[PDB]
Amino acid sequence: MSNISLIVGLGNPGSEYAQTRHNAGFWFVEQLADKYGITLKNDPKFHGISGRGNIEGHDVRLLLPMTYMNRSGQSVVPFSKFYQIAPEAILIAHDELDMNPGVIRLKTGGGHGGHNGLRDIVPHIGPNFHRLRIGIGHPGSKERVSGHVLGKAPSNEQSLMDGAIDHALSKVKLLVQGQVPQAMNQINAYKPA
Amino acid sequence: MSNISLIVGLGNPGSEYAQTRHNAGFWFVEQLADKYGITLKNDPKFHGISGRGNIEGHDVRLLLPMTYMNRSGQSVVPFSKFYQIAPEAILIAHDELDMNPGVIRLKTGGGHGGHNGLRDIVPHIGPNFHRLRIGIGHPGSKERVSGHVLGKAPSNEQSLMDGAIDHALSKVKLLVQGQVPQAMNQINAYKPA
Repeated sequence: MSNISLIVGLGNPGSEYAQTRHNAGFWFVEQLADKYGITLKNDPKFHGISGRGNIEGHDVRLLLPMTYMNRSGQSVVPFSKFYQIAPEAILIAHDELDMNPGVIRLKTGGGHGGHNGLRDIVPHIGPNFHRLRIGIGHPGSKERVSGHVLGKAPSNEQSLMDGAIDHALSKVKLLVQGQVPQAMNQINAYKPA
Repeated sequence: MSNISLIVGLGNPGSEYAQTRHNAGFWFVEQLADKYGITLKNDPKFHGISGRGNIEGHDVRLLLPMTYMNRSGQSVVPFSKFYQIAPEAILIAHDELDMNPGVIRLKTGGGHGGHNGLRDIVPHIGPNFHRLRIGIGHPGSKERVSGHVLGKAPSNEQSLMDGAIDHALSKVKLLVQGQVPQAMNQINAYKPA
């Protein structure tokens, strides 16, 4: 329904990418899975790692595509189709160049904004899914973007991102209960302490 | 048999990776293809970009896996099987952490040496293929490796690597004509300084 029933985290597989900024969505979903004791298991049928369990009284599926970032729709699309999950019930967590570390926002609809993981998803399921935009900062020119997203943040910036993620994790109850406008207000108001 | 009939370049797809050190193998094979006027075309059956043509009077095939580095065997293995190309007729060009920029060597056999592209190939075709090891330098600790290989080299290091690659290109005639020990001697004698 209005309830969020699928939470997707975008990122690249493997230890070589695990601490990079482009994996912010993985960070969120890994942390959410363990907060609720939901096991993420290899799911080769859908080219990902997935799990399912109770979050705050609702049965929620969790998915990390293992396709690499730019091919994320190869996992998200057939997975959501197989389970008959509408876009309106999907939340996709991702790194956002257009927001600073420590800034986090929930958005509904719109485009990819040059994010090449979203670019692989929007064509197939349309734009009307929810996004948890986890700020990672913009390095100030197009040529610097690759090394920024495929780079590890320094610890001060990582703490800002982690705090923002911690805050959003605390609002997942609102999302899985279908209180999206309230979740948006409460997530989007976050500022680092 | 001895004559090299397949030359593979390892790397990651997409403009965000094209200038990164881990793509040194793509550099070599792209440059080789254009030197001989061999078109590299999309080859989705083998999850790669491939071409075929005349190099110094021999029919040689060129392959760039589009699987991402750590899944290179998903391209190399079925390709070599379909064309019935034995390992001893394969040259795989790749970045080498354990050699400095400007150093370049031809090696036959051995293991992956912790290179995660070769790690995906050796289990399936065995170790008895030839390797063009293109030095990229080592950043000095395991945790710094990812940012190094997924980073663009500064111009002084890029010059050194480019000169080494140019030298190897000049020796391809020996390889495709089945003079591998002579190619080895002449490639491995290259001095960047």
